[PDB]
Amino acid sequence: MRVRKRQSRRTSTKLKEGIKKKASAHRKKEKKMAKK
Amino acid sequence: AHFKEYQVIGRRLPTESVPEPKLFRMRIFASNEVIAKSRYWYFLQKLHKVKKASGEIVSINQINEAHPTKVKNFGVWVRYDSRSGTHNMYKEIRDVSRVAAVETLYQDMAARHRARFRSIHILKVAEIEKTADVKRQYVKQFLTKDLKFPLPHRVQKSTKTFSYKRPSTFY
Amino acid sequence: VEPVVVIDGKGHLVGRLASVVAKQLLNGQKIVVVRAEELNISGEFFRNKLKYHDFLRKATAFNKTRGPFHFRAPSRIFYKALRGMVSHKTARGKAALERLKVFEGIPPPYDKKKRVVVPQALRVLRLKPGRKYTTLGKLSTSVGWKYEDVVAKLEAKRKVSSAEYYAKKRAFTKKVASANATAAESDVAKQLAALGY
Amino acid sequence: STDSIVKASNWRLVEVGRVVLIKKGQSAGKLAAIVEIIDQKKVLIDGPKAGVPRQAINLGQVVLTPLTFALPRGARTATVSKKWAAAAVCEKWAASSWAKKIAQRERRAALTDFERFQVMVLRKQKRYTVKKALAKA
Amino acid sequence: MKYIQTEQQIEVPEGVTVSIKSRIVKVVGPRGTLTKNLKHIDVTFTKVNNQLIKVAVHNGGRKHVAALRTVKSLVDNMITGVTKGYKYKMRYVYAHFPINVNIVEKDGAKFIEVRNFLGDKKIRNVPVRDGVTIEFSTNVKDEIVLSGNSVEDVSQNAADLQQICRVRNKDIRKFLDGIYVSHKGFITEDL
Amino acid sequence: MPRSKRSKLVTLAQTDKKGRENKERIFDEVREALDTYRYVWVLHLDDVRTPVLQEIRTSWAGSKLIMGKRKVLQKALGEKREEEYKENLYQLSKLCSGVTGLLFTDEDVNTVKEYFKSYVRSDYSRPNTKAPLTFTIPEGIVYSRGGQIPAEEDVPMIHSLEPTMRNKFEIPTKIKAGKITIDSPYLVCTEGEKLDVRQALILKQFGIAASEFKVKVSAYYDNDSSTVESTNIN
RNA sequence: UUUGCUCCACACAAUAUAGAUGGAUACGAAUAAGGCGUCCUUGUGGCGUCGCUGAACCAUAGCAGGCUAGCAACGGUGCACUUGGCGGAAAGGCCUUGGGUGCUUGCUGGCGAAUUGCAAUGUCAUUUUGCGUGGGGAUAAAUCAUUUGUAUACGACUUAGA
RNA sequence: AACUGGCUUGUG
RNA sequence: AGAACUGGCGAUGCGGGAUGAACCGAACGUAGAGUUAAGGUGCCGGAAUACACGCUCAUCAGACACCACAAAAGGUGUUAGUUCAUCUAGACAGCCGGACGGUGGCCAUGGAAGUCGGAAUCCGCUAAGGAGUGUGUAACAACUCACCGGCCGAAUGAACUA
RNA sequence: GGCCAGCAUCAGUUUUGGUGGCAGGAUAAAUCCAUAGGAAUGUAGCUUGCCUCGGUAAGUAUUAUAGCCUGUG
Repeated sequence: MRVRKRQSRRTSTKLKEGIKKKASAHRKKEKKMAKK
Repeated sequence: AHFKEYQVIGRRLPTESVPEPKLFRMRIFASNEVIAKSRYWYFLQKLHKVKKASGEIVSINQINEAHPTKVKNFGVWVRYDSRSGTHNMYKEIRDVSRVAAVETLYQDMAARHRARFRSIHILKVAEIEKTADVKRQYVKQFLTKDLKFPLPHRVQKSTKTFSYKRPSTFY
Repeated sequence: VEPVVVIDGKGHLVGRLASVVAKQLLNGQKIVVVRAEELNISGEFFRNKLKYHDFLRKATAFNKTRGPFHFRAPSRIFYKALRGMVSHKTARGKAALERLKVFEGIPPPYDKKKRVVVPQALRVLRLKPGRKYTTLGKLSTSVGWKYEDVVAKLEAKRKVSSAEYYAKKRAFTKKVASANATAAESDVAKQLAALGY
Repeated sequence: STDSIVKASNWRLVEVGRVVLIKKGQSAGKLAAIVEIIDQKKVLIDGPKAGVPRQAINLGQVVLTPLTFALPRGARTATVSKKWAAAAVCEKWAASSWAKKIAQRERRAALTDFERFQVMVLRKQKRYTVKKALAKA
Repeated sequence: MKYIQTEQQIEVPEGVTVSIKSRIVKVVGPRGTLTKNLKHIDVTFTKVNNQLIKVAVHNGGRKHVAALRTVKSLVDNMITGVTKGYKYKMRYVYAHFPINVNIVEKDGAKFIEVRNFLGDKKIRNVPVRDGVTIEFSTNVKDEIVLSGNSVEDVSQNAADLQQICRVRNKDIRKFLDGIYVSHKGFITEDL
Repeated sequence: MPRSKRSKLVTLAQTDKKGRENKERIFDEVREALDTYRYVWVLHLDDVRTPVLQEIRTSWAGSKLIMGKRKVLQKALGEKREEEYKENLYQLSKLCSGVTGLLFTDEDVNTVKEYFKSYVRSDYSRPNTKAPLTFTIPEGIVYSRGGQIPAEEDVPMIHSLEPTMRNKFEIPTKIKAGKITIDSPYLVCTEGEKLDVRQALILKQFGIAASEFKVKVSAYYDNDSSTVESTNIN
């Protein structure tokens, strides 16, 4: 047909280290909540 | 790795006015000794108030099987803590030995549940003598009279990169 | 082993064939490939066609001429994937690919010569049944290789020619087997069997 | 003539009775027989005569022979040996063309250069005879 | 659950004969013959004797075995289509404009020709497949009958034919006219 | 077959399922009936009407007519000689093959065997049967009776049912204005042929109980004699 | 052609080798199937047999391959001819006729080898070119200048010119 | 002078 | 966001991560040989198209580093489980019969009869049959379940997790 | 008496094969021998049906005209 645009599956490093820093924020928030 | 089954007892240490506590026993599956020991202490700290420092090991014994090459139907009650709360499960095997059955179990749990060795618990093995009280079907169909079946589409694993023959399977 | 190898490409898969080829080229066996209208690729027709239209829409937007050539034809497909498998920019690469010759159908002079296969690339071993495959002749004619009905005609010509040939070879083997088995039960034959021949 | 002429689709079949060759392992060119089936891909065998133990094995490590004899499941090794020698398979196998070929490759690998020159000359002699046998008739 | 062996039975009667090389079938009976390729389906056939044939699969996934039951019913449909033969009956109804319906042959083409549809001038031809015959209904008004051995050919032809008069942009509740199927029977009547 | 199954249709109806409680209940209740009553009759009734059964029950209240599922009736009767409430019951448990159905009386045998020969109703074909009449439907307006009564007083058939006539009943039925018409006459059946299910349905649709109804019996038992009796009367 | 071009012979030279150093040894279709042989009623036929690796089939001794003697056979193989076919997908080869010419390890004899000195790639194949040697063959076009103008930024393009 | 961290999208 | 501790980078190269300030490994003189770490072994690319259990077949899968953001769920794709229910004293599918009387229950209306619609929820025989799911005609009628029962004989089904 | 190499025997380092003798475990467990008991995906044998006249069906039958499981030694 017109075969349309894909998203990649490429790594795109800023999002990797953003994921890691976001992850640590999530786990920090979990520890702040987990006393309750 | 390739597995073994072990017999362990722990004899939690003599304290004064309670010497020789009650020799808590387990049958534990692993490839070697120290892995077996650590799992005994892990289950034991779960099950009652022990620590390794407050406990001590009596003996390790490899449990061989009595009549290995008897084909057996085994049925295993297990638990596992996957990502959710922990939960139970029963599974059924036609196999030769307890140890090989749990080998296949560990891999199948790994497939179907992404289940780790570390987070598996065995409760119990049992062997079923009489047929027709097995609950499952996929073993049950391997119990019928005059059984025959084929190996369709058999393929031969050559070392060479070329063949000059236009191969076939057979049938 | 053979200086010139001649693969038949029927029943085969692209990638697996391509890998074994490329390694055989980089180690030096001059290799030639035929019948590559009748190759196979895994997957269904439509997946493979979606793929290829994606490769087809890739083009250099500032001038469409000079960029990624959407070679339509089957042999050149196979060459494409292989060129991905090789370091085509350098001389080891180029003096590999000058040890490769791809054709469709079978021209001469290889029809009078021996053809082989690969085991470890074939569909019929490697794929589970109940699973689809894609004839590249169908695919490439769907995407603009306008020669498919020709090659089937020529291969049909070849096939009868080879048919008469095999009839001759068969009769010759018939006579020869009768002659040898009749010559057998001689003591020299007994001694050959004693030594394992 | 007015009957249905589908053909039997001859399989080699796994069952209690199938006699089996082994291509890789320790035995690795020896025979045995099934006693028991476990699943699609594992079977429990034993052959005492060639020497092989009883064991479970995976099927892809073995290939089947067309040969079969009757046998009961859950057998013990005395029982299968008795049935085996009653059924006379070793002669049958060794008479089969396959084992001739195995012996041929074995002997050729076991063969001396001196005997290689011998086979060369004897083959030439046979060739002389046969090529006279042809081109005349 | 990876059923190990699945299987079905098909029943050959006395009159009819069947020839099955690899996954090709021919089925021959008194009305005639048919053939069918089934190479895409990956099963096994076996005779036991001459009134019953067994289809089967080993190591079936759900898709594989559902295909097994299907292929049985396909072959049974062929068997019925020889011994009985199949017969599909339609009617061509109008409120204002009578259809002129006809059969023609263009170089041996067996086209089916409709005119005066909804007061049109348009000719519409529909091909006829091999192996199927037409008859306009004698002594029954506004009715046509098809008969054949290939059920698939018959149904495809008639389904095409009612797919031609898919009247468009117009309220179906009003334009009740069209050409449709009365019923799907066999040829025989008696049996 | 974990997914790609059929969805079975769920509703909010009032009636619920019986289960084994009613099964064992009726079992012990007939076993209560056994010693109480004296005369026992096995009743083959294939075509049955709810008002006919209620008519028979309100005819004979001193009798009790019981129907229920077959194999449990065989159970409560006892199928072996070895297991049975009383003796000489297994042999008559053998014969009771059809839709049965049973009676517990203390009255005479003669009155009932002449009763059920006297007792005759009008019912439908109930096919795998004969129907003692043929029906041609004329090539005119079609009516609820189908040519039975005069054409002035019969009412034409409703325009709802006609596609059912085209689909189920295999018949060409063409629709002029609001009544329903046909173009050729249609004979449905003949005498002396086993009626088909579509044939039975068309005479049902006309609403014709042209077939006789009379119950047959095969056998009789008495408790005090403790003996089995075999009687085929229809 | 101070004999220039070309077909073919042998002498030497260079000239290199994406890399010979016994053989690229021919059916097709299918693989939940087939092949080979045989028989018949010739077909989706029957009957037997086979695969389960080419780990094969062919070829294969002689000084890197000699000089010779025979025996058995009229078979095999090489060289150059020559008859007649076949093949167009890039055929550039495959058959086949005839004889001539050798060799024949099918088998038995006789002579020689040495000393390259305990091994040193121990050289033996093919691509390309030139000079020479001696038998043949055949005798051009293009361009620039000029001119045109359907074209023309100058080139180019298209026309004519003994 | 233009995605912190997949930003933004139709539903208080 | 703020503090406190600690470790890395800063002065510092190397292997891998396709490439790289923050990741993983790692004690730098020049050389040889050996063995390995982290990462990997179809080809690029040195290394098993290794062995083996399973699951997956995407009309742009995944090869992710992971809990993490769209996110709680939809889905008649698929495999394995849990808890419940049914049964040769006949499970489920189906085909066949019944599926009633008082009753057309009350207002309500032109018409409302189990189904335009408000509210009631009875007993009778009952194997079973509702003051009555759904098509329905202006009403009525007819048909269907939900419910039983006849033929068949075999295991099946609801919900939930993963 | 310089350059390149080769063979043998030796040493340090190290990789890869063959092969023998020992110890342990439940002094392996198993197989295998005997013995006792048990049961079936019920072997012989018995009963009924078909009959293609021997294969099913359902019963019988605990080794017999196959064998298996368990316990002990």
